[PDB]
Amino acid sequence: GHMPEEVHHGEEEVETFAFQAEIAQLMSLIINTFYSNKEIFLRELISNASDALDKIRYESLTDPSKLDSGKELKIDIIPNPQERTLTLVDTGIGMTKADLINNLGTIAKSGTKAFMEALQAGADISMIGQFGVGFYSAYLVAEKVVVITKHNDDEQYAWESSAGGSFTVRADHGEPIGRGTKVILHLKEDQTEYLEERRVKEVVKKHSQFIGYPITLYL
Ligand SMILES: CC(C)c1cc(C(=O)N2Cc3ccccc3C2)c(O)c(CO)c1O
Repeated sequence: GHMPEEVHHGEEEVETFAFQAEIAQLMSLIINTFYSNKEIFLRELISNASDALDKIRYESLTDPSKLDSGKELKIDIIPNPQERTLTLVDTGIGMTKADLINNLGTIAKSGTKAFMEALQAGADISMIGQFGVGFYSAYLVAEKVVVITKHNDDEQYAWESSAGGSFTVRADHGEPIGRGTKVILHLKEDQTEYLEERRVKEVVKKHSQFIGYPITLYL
């Protein structure tokens, strides 16, 4: 019948960080400018998943136990019309917390910087992947992006950013993906075409027709 009052927790559960300025500049650039072919975002995500799937499979031959979390190497695409989300799940190698904060918030600095310099000298947005930072093209279509990831050597973590100059990371006790990465795009009001059946088939067939892993569409 008492009333305790927990004045201190084990660890801070929600950490907030600022992107390196160059990453923020590119993100502000992406989320605001016009691009005629915004469908390429899905190509960049599928491209990242192929790489994550490749990396766990390379390690799969030297150590067969690294598929403890799942033996199927696949990509799943789930539009959710009533939540305005599109999610891509892969069972690739995933990311540790250290990698997640570092890769998305910090060491992307060089690629984003070189890419912006490239843009002013006449490159276009579709070259973003040749600068290793294709992930940020998600903001062509999303007002908010969430990344859930699970690496064999770490726990599951959730990353989030609405492109306001900062991102958050927290331990995700939500649904366990056993290994890999889940990207959740909260789409802008005008990009709801990517919640429809035909259009998503159209984009995968147009851009990722030669991926060496199965892509499954869930409606
Ligand atoms: C958020 C964005 C950067 C991203 C990361 C991963 C991901 O964990 N990896 C892991 C890994 C290991 C070696 C090369 C490439 C990669 C990608 C991923 O699988 C996807 C799939 O969409 C993503 O979008």
